[PDB]
Amino acid sequence: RFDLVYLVLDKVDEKNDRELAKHLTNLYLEDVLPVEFLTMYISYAKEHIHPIITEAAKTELVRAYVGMRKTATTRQLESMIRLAEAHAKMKLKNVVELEDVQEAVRLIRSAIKD
Amino acid sequence: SVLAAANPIYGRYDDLKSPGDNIDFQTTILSRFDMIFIVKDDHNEERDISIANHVINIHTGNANAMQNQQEENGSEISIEKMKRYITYCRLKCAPRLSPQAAEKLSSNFVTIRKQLLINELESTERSSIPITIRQLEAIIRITESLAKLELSPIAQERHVDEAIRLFQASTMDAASQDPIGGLNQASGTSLSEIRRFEQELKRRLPIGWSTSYQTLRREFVDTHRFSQLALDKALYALEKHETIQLRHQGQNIYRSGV
Amino acid sequence: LEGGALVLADNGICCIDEFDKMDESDRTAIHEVMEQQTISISKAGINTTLNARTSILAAANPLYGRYNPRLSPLDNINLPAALLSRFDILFLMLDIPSRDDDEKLAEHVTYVHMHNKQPDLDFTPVEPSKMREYIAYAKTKRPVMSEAVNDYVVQAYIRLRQDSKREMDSKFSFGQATPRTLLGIIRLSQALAKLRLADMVDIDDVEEALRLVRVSKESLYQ
Amino acid sequence: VRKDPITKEWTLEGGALVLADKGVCLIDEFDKMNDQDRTSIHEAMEQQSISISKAGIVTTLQARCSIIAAANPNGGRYNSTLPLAQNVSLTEPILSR
Amino acid sequence: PSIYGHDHIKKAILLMLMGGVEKNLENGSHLRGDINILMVGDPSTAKSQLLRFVLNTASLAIATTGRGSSGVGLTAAVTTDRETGERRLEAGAMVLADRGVVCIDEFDKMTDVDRVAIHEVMEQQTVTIAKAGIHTTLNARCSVIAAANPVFGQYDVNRDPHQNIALPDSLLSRFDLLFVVTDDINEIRDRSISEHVLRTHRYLPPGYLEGEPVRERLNLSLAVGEDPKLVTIPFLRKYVQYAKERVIPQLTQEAINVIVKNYTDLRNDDNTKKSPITARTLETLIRLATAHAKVRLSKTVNKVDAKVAANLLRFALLGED
DNA sequence: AAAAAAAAAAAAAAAAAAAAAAAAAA
DNA sequence: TTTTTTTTTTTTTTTTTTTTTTTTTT
Ligand SMILES: Nc1ncnc2c1ncn2[C@@H]1O[C@H](COP(=O)(O)OP(=O)(O)OP(=O)(O)O)[C@@H](O)[C@H]1O
Ligand SMILES: [Mg+2]
Repeated sequence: RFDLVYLVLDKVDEKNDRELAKHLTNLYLEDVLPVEFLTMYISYAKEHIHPIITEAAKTELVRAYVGMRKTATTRQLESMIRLAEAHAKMKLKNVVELEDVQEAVRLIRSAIKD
Repeated sequence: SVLAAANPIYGRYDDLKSPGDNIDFQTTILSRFDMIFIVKDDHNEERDISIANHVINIHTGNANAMQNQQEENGSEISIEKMKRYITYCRLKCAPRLSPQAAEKLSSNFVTIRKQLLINELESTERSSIPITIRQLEAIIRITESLAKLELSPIAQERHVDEAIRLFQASTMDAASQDPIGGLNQASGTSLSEIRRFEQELKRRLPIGWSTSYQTLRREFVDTHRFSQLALDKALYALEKHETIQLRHQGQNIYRSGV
Repeated sequence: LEGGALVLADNGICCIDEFDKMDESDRTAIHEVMEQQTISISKAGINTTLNARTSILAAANPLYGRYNPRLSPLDNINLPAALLSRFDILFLMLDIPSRDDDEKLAEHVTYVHMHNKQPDLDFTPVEPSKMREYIAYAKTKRPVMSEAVNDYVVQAYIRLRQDSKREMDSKFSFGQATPRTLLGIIRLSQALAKLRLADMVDIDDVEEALRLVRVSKESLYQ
Repeated sequence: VRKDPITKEWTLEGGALVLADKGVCLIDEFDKMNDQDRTSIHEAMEQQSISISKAGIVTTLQARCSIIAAANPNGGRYNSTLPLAQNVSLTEPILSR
Repeated sequence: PSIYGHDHIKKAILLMLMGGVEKNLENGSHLRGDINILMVGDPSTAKSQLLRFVLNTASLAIATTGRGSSGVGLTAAVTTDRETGERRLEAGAMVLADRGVVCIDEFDKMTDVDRVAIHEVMEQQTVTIAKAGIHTTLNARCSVIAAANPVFGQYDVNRDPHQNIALPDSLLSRFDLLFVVTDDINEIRDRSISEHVLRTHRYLPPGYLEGEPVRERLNLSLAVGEDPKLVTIPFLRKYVQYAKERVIPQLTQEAINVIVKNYTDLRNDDNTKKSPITARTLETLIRLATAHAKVRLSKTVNKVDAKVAANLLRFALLGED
């Protein structure tokens, strides 16, 4: 019943281990990030904005679900719709289009990859 | 004093299984009981008819019409009279043993404690009913209790014999369950040697005529077939009511049937 | 509002004896302190968070007696793996019978009983007030690090991880190394630098810290 | 056994077998029952009395009650090719009563 | 004198009666001078008839049973003083026996919540009370003799010792001498012990006739005036009192030499003992040597004391007798 | 001014016994 | 799987005493 499930993996890789240790030590070494803009943007998007769905989302969503059914339960499509409509709330809009559904399906299939 | 009653596991004693699998009381509690009675039903017809008549007389009213008479004449006393006798005896007398009573009790303790060793060595498992020093003190107490009845100031061999017999009836009988067969590690070779010896004995001795334990030992052991446990094999064959009979003070072994 | 012992010792040491028998209710607090060091308070309508920065010194008792040729250290004690991972250092002191050591131990113990004074030796007992004075003065000191020193730490950590990938064996070692091990390496180098040195930390300080950690790790067999 | 709210002394309170003195106690689904609860009626079924020794109270009550019980066989259904002892879980001490 | 055998346990009880010398050490510490004995054995082995004797012969003794005791009943209980009105503390079994002995029977049948408290008293010899605004430390310096039974009805030699005893290891480490006693069937032993028991059961108090019940009532005459060789019990009591109050022996080097060699020999051997050997065995040797030195009415610990202590502990741990 | 009557003042609490649930295992 | 194990949860106040100090009441 969880909408997204992520698996975090830790493999012994020389590149990854060195890169992690490098920035950890750099943080310990003493020498584009908004502070509170996120809270206000989140409140604005959550309290005023309500997107809708158009047939452009219909055409992509139905065929994407069918292609995923070429063991995807019906929960999967209602998960794609929620993610697409949440992406539509971002990059402030008032309606969904192809970009939002593409991002949603990419996210939910990268989740499947793990 | 403690008087206790209980049932075994599974309800009935189930003489087919081991005594250790039938009594759930540990050795710690069972050593504090002077007398233990294991009660079983034998399902005999004569006893069943006697008990049925006795019980029907109770229900039909014929009980009282008899009992008063005996309570009148010389054979029974009322509850109150027996209560007063008990309190008088307990508040008046406290007997003591005699030198010969101690000698007779020590030998009985040695005998009943030796027997347990042979039983435990044969069954290669510890006894569920234990025999300890408390079992000697119990027999001493029973002897003095028997002496107390007659208001006697000394306990003698007459009371010692009855106390010993009561102990044999109560606790030694429970300890000596004598399992016919448990199919355990003990007598493991006997699981086949019993049938082997039975066949060898029934082919040697036809349905008539007799033999002796002396010969059945010497000749059947010269071939090194002795097991030291053939004492009860003859009795087990006797239990079949056909294979073996013992006569003439146990010397003569008679073949009686198939 | 009554604070606990964990809260009571701020910038101090909490000595938890018989940690095996202590209940999961306290295990929750032990888990949370090592994570954030800020104790959340009871639900009696106050909603209070209290500072609890403290260091932990735990003494353990292995399950059912002594060390067991059971290979897993997790089998020796009840403590979860996650709880043990947060600990900076683990020390196993197993009692192995050796004919030489017993003689000196018995002599040392019996000298104290014959004469109440401890056995005189070339070793000099430093005066305890000097102990406290030096410890406090070291605590007040604030080290600092350099970019060159921490570069060798990366090589040390990658060597340790490349060992740990094959270090997974039947008996020795506890799981695999984690970035928390790298963090604890620097954390232990802090104290060894504060001990006598100041300003930038020496390179040999990291070697000393690594040696102490490695001896503690090798204590699993011993 | 309960503590009296007023007197504050341990006292005895009734039960199902005592509420049905000179009556009938009915026990549906008598085989789907704990053994410790089932064994409590052994004294009441035959001796028609209840004995309590708890918290300084040593008393004997009276329960002249009749029991009609209903049960299900093992497997939910009766095998007519088997004897009774292998169609039920109850032992002899409770079957005799 | 009414117990047949158990010579080594009777020696251990005597060494308990004359305790060791307590050493007060820096950091606010004290090395305990009490000897604690545990007896595990088979049913009907005269374990409970020695605790009763210790109750009578000792100067101070408190009796306890496992199942009929509680933690608040052993350490202390918060009560009220009716006459004046304050709230106060009432002593329990352990603290009432300060400089005395506590005899516990059915020790294994005690509940776990009950068994933790006795642990602390066995370790620190002090009780901590922090209830109802009464924050106090109470002194309890008592010697513990205990009797228990194995997990099964009887001791099993085919199973490891820890399986036979249900007690935890932490509790078991706090006893100086653990005696495992077993009843073995042998005809000569039975003939001797039965004779002894039958001789005991034929004793008549002076002034009583045969068959006369004992009148243990005194007829309300409470008092008349209101204020091989064996020794009589009051003389033994005087001896124990005099030894405890008049001699304080000190350890010597030549005894230490024997103690260290015994400890080193015992530690490094493959014999399977009924209890593990640890660094606290040396303290047990020292305490037993001090007690034996007190028995001799001497102010120094000699080699013979070390030999006797070594023999006693070898019998206890190994049974090599 | 001198009698008879009528309330305040409580406080206190741990320590043990019995019964029903919600987690552990031969 | 049915056995043992385990926490745990209200259980509490109904009573006291004679002074000492207040209001009514002839
Ligand atoms: N060696 C002995 N000498 C004399 N009497 C003995 C001896 N051993 C046992 N007894 C007798 O056995 C009886 C029971 O002994 P006791 O009560 O001391 O046993 P126990 O070890 O406490 O038993 P339990 O395990 O049942 O608690 C007493 O009458 C006691 O006199
Ligand atoms: Mg006893």
